[PDB]
Amino acid sequence: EKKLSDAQVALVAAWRKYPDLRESLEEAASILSLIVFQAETLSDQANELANYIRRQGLEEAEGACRNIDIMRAKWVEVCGEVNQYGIRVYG
Amino acid sequence: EKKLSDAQVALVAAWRKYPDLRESLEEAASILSLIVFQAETLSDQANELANYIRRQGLEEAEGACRNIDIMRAKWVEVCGEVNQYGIRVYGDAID
Repeated sequence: EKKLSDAQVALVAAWRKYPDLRESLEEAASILSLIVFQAETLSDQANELANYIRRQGLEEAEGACRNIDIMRAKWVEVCGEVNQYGIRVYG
Repeated sequence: EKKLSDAQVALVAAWRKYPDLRESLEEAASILSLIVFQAETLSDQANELANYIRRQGLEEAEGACRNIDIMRAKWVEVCGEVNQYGIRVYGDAID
């Protein structure tokens, strides 16, 4: 039941309490954001490749395509999703 | 520039200095770790999709395979690569 937002809360809470931690934990926060962004870029790319494969009727890769769907749903549980207003929302 | 290990080390450094942060920041560290694990699991699946495409000779989607290679390379720049002994290694220490 752990979420991306939980980690983000903890990081800012930490250096607001202890300002000497600002430089290192804002950096960690930026690295976490970078990681999430890169992951979601590759995930979308994988999803679109999987969609293409399905449309081509290539049943040999059907297990793989199904795995991409399962993994994408699991990701949204932890990291939510960004809507059209640029807000990251959770279930 | 700055790597996954930098973030990892920063979390630990912080609660070693301020023990009262250990609960919140250990949790954060485990979330970071989970996110990296799920990303890398999906990445490996994406890589095998591309492998399948290329084995079939399906050139229509070759651009997607090149895209996946580029993104995996960029990921490894930041997050390194876990070797067969489960050690995450970076840069020229890979392969």
